[PDB]
Amino acid sequence: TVTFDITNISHKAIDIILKVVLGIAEHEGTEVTFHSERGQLQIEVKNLHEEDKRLIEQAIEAARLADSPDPESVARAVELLTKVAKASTNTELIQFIVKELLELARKLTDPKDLAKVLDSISELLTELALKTGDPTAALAAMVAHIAELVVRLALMAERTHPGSEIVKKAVKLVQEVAE
Amino acid sequence: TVTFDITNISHKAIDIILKVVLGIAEHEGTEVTFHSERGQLQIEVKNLHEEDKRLIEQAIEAARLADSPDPESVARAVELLTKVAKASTNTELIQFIVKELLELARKLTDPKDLAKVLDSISELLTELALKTGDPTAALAAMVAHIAELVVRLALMAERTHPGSEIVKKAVKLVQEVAEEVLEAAQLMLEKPNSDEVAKKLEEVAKKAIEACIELQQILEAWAKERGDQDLLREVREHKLQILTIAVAYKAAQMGVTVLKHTHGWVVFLVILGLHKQQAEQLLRFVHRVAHALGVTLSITFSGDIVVIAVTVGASEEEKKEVRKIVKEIAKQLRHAETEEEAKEIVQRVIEEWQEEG
Repeated sequence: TVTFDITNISHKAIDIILKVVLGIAEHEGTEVTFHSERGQLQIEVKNLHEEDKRLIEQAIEAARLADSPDPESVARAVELLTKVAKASTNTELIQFIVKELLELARKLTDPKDLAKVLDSISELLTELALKTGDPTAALAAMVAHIAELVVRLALMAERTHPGSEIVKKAVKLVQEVAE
Repeated sequence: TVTFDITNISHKAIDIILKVVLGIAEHEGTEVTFHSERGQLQIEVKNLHEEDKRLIEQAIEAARLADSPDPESVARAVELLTKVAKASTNTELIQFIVKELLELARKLTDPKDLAKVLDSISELLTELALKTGDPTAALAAMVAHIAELVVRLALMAERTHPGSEIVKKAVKLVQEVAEEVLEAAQLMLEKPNSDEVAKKLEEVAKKAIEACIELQQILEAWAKERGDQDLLREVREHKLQILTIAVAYKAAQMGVTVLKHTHGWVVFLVILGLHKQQAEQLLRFVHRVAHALGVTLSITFSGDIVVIAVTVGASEEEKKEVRKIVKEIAKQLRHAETEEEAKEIVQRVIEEWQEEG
């Protein structure tokens, strides 16, 4: 029987975890159980797939990495949380992870952070676009390409700038484009 | 024949009197006839039952009450007007009675007697729902009962202080709930079974639940200085009841079938007929309430069924032994075909609880 011993989990993280595990439970939830004590959390599942077990493990870590003020923790969150979106089959769960990522992206700071942020967004737009089929799909593919050059440019800016202030106008424009 | 007056009663009260007197005739037509002049009134009818008279006579008492500002008189008046609203099928006088109910509450309020006002509202909600088939409006009696329990908390607060801003917080929060549900009653009578009512019934409840969390935590913050184990038991047993009533209410709004049992140390909550969106709501809501209350929760999901159990104030050994039995309970329901079988299985877990607990 699979189980996930958990520590220091937050409200958003419970929300995510409980959402994604119920997201698994409507596919193969033959029997599942979850618990809360000290307001913290526990779970058991009857032997789902290793990649789903890792999806839960990842979602736990990524969700808590989003509560930290540290730009590297935010970066790890912004990538790993997009990997949660990469694993989803439910469009509402994509919206849910998207708005979490949108709030988290609104925290972005400086070029090294920004590159991975917009890169993560660009993957997510791609993963939305490539299967959409409905009339916005063709637009969305090119939109993902349109985000891509901005990443390449933010990276070249990051590589080149000696820390002079002029980068601030650029990252603000990129932040607006990103959000 | 019966003849009536209220000796020079103020003209405003006659607005009630005239409506209720006209309210007697509606089914019978040409054989029923009545008269008035100058605040004196008469009905020429032999066939009418005593209770048909008691609509007018209790309204006469309700008019006598209405001409004085007093919480006891308000409680009686709302009660008597509720007896009128229970006893008679004309909705128009109920609509006006809800306006008077609002007027009385907005002209005066003190918490102790709001219990009967909220009880009266609860019966009105129950009656209106029973007269319209709306399950939310019937279930809203649970929230009205939380509010009545919260008035028991406001009365219980006299154990703590000779009146204080805690009671001020309490009456304001209860007052909001009163005006909100009273407007929900007004809305239901103008737009019965509408989406606007349904969304008002989604909207209101949270403040009651939160206020009950807040006021129980304030009584707990007094109880920890008293140190009396029977009062700490009152904290445990009210806490779990408030959890129970709230989660019963919220779940039942979704149209699922829910079953509730309680044993002072533990609660068993069983749900049948679920859909994914309801599960994702319910399990999250249960956590959102439980975390605010500071209570232990355990849940299982499988198929059309969700099974739930709780523990307030638990020892590390107590929660563990509970976890054994409630995991047994978490197995017991799994194969149930219908809610009568869920009854039979849950009776077998209650009899198993009579073997050990």
